[PDB]
Amino acid sequence: ALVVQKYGGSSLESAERIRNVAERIVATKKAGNDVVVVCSAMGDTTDELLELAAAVNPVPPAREMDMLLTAGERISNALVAMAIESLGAEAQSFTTPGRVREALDEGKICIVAGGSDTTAVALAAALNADVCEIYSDVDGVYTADPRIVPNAQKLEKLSFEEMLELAAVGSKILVLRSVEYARAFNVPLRVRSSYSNDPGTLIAGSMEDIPVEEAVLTGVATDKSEAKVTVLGISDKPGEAAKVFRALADAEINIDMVLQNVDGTTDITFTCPRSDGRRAMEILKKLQVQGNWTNVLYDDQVGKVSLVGAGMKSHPGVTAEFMEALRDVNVNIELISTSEIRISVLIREDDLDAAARALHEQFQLGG
Amino acid sequence: ALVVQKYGGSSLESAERIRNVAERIVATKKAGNDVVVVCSAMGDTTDELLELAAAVNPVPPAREMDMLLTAGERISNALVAMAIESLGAEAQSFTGSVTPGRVREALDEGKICIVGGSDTTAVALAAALNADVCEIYSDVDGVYTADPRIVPNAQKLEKLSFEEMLELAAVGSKILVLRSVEYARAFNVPLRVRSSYSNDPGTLIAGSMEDIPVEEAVLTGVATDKSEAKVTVLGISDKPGEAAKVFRALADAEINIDMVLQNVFSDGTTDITFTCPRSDGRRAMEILKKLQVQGNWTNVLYDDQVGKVSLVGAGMKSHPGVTAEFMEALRDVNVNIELISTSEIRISVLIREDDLDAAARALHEQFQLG
Amino acid sequence: EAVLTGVATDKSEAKVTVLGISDKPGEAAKVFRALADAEINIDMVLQNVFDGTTDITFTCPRSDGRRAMEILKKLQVNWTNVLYDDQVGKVSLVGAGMKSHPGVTAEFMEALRDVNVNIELISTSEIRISVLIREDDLDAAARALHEQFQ
Amino acid sequence: VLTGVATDKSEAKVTVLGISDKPGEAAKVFRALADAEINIDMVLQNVFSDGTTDITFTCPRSDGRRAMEILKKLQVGNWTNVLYDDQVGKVSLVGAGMKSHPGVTAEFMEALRDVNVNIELISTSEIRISVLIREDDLDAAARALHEQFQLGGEDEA
Ligand SMILES: N[C@@H](CCCC[NH3+])C(=O)O
Ligand SMILES: N[C@@H](CCCC[NH3+])C(=O)O
Ligand SMILES: C[C@@H](O)[C@H](N)C(=O)O
Ligand SMILES: C[C@@H](O)[C@H](N)C(=O)O
Ligand SMILES: C[C@@H](O)[C@H](N)C(=O)O
Ligand SMILES: C[C@@H](O)[C@H](N)C(=O)O
Repeated sequence: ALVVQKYGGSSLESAERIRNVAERIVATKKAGNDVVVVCSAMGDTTDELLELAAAVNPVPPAREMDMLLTAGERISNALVAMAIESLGAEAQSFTTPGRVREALDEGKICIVAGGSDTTAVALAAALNADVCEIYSDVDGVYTADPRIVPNAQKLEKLSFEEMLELAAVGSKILVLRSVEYARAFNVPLRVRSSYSNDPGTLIAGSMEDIPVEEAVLTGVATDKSEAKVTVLGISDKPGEAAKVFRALADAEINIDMVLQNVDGTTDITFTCPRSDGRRAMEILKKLQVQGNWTNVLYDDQVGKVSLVGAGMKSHPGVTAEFMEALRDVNVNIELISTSEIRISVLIREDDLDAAARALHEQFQLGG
Repeated sequence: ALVVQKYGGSSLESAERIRNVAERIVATKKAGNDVVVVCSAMGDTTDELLELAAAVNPVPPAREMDMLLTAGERISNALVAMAIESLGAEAQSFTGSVTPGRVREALDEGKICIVGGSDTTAVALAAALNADVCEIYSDVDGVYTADPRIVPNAQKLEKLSFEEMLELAAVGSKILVLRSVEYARAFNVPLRVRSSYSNDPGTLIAGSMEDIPVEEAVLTGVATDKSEAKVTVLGISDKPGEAAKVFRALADAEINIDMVLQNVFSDGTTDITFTCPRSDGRRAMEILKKLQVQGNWTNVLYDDQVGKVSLVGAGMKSHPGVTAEFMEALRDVNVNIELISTSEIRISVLIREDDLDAAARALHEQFQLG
Repeated sequence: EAVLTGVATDKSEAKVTVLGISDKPGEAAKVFRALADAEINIDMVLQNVFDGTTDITFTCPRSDGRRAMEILKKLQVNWTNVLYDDQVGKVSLVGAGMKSHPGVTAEFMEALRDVNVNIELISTSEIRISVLIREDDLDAAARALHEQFQ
Repeated sequence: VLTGVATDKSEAKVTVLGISDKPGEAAKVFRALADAEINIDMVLQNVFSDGTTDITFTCPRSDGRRAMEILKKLQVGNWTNVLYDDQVGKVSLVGAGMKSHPGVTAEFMEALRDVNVNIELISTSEIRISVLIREDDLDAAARALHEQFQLGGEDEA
């Protein structure tokens, strides 16, 4: 077949891990596949390069930042290349599908600078690759975090949107962007470990094409990395919402989730990384003084726990089971977010582990 | 007023030092000069890259080594460019893949240009662009009359000729890479060895010692090498092609030949000695000892406790007394001269490595290089 | 970091809001058990934070709306009100990686400000920005997003 | 980096044979030349056996006869004999960075044997390979090196 592979920085930490990876590359070639590899920079290099750039120049020009991160990845490209060559195979380094295809036809393993994930999925899209393998330190996408849920087990199959949903609400396994391209075209992914014979988790179906039976509850995700900010007493007028998020956008505050429901005024709650929280509060407190909102609140002990599954789309039961599960372990639902295929609640971080267990137990994940 | 500046890895080992280099670059421009800059990789990045290469694929391809070491250099170039830009100057980066043409174009726009070895690239550029100086920055503020650890009252040289610098580099000094100084000599490109950690004007490597007036011609430095082994091949027949057998066989084994010496024939045979890195001494002896069989030579000696001490200076070219003083200095401390070799402006001698420090010390004071 | 692939509209749902649910473990459950047991398949669910009481709103097919009310009405004795809307419309911007590009969410809002359409409800994630508006504002709402984002 | 090839027929060569390999002995030779204002250039001392060695040096041709007379008036010191050659030629390959490229030195010696010129003395370094031959053999030696190293430039010297 034709298989594209992405290796993250962990997998490429040291010469030793670089050989482990080169052994996998060549094994894949030797089984009779065309093989194209996308490499990240070596363990933490990229964000070491982001630190340095920022110390050298607080607002680094994107034109010099492209050189910095490209160069850090090039050392990963060469080192993997030299390693594959040490094991007998031939390598061709690239820093479009039409010229890769030639090298492919010559039988060389093509190594292309990365984001890496999007580079890989794109390349798999353009070449009509049979699969795109993502190699990190995780051997799959589990039904829950096993460090938290003893009965968490490895999925073997998962739809495109199911994964996106998990990727959106906890799972840091793939960059969402790369998965959207995955689904945009019909590019199967699979999550595998650099140090295992295990097939890993196939992310392959569009959930619409899923046979009902296989449309089940998929998994439970956890996120304790976010703060909740709440703005009170916002007049219910066009452009008032634009007032808050234009302010936050200007100060580069990452927004994950915003919720608004309904004195002729409403409230807007949103979620941001904890390190953004403080500057989010500093910004919004200013605007409060000027004839706008009545108060703005801060909370950095929030936790998000979610259930995602194509099976909840057409099944009247799941919300009430979600609810009943948290009730029976005495955790209080503070906020409720949803999509067609996911339920997400905000609670205290200290209740997150207990909640993940309860949902996971209630819905028969883990057999 | 064009000035090429090469910054070593020590000059760029951290963000702080990079910013501090950018200011020096931007200050050099504000002083009315067009500036082109060449950067090594940060600190000990190249060595680290080389170690990682050698772990992954011994004898690795050159088109993967070129890609690996260019990337290390690219990190610095990007960071220095960002730094310069925070100081309000314009920078356009380059790869060798460019020329005088596209550089000189950017220079005329008043852009600071950051552009297959680093020392050689900088000197190459200065040459092509016809620069007033190529400055080599590092953590050493000049070239000295001797190794300061060994000779304690060794002084920074104000100025030095191309060949004097070339000659010192050939027998111990490791400040500039040799081929870059040779490039400077041929294209007549003045070099400045100076510190990026201070304001000291460093040392000028500028004229040809050909054009130093006999009266201004002086003694420049004392240099030391304790990394060589001495191999001697006895009973080589005095006939054309016999020398070639020795060196083809050493070259085919990639043995680095420094200094080779053969003195006049005086049986119908001569002898040949040569120095090599002590790492190579073992392979060199194996190759040579198994060709001793088959009658090519009567014996082959090995000696890895040999030190080399040299005196260089255009001064000795036209002046009869210097070999005499040199030999006399060593005799008066109690060191025996085992081997002698020369160039027009250099005396080199092999002695016991144990006698080496004291030999340099003796030479240094006898010629009052302090 | 991010990508934006399209916009969606929908006028098949109804909105029901249960006001004044006491913020206590199990109370959300009471509203959804009833609905679930009557086989009303629900979609959006929304609650903010808060008498120290709060409110939950959910959407369901309009075909099931009146009947969803009946089940909530006849079993209202622990909530203060339950409203029915049935003229609501949902507009979603679809994409992936919007968290690192907060400008997108700002622009979504500003796009509806400039066509003068009022946002009644909002629920976003890294992959989807959804708002409920008046069903009659849909075509404008949708149009405006296309111009903003292209 | 190979810059050029230089020739020279301006020098005499003189040798002291059987100098005792003992501190001070070289000094005696060169002091005497220095005192007689003889400006030397090359100097070579390599092998010992007798435990004695030889020292050869070069100086301008106009000083050769004086140089050998000074040394002969100091023989038996220790020495077997002093030699004087007024027909020595010197060819040099000039360049840089030759240690890490031992091919160059090998190609130097191959060039001269393929032209059947015998190499009488050798003295090299990282930036120069020099031999002494019959001045007789200069043309052939030079030509041979120009062709071997793709140079044709004498600019080196
Ligand atoms: N169909 C599910 C909806 C779960 C909420 C997510 N849309 C139910 O009736 O409970
Ligand atoms: N001509 C000087 C230098 C010695 C030879 C070095 N090439 C002298 O007579 O001592
Ligand atoms: C001894 C060696 O130099 C010999 N004369 C040759 O030319 O090969
Ligand atoms: C020069 C050499 O022949 C002697 N051993 C000396 O040191 O004088
Ligand atoms: C969600 C709300 O109804 C309440 N906090 C509960 O847990 O049921
Ligand atoms: C945000 C919302 O409360 C407001 N009505 C708006 O449309 O901007």
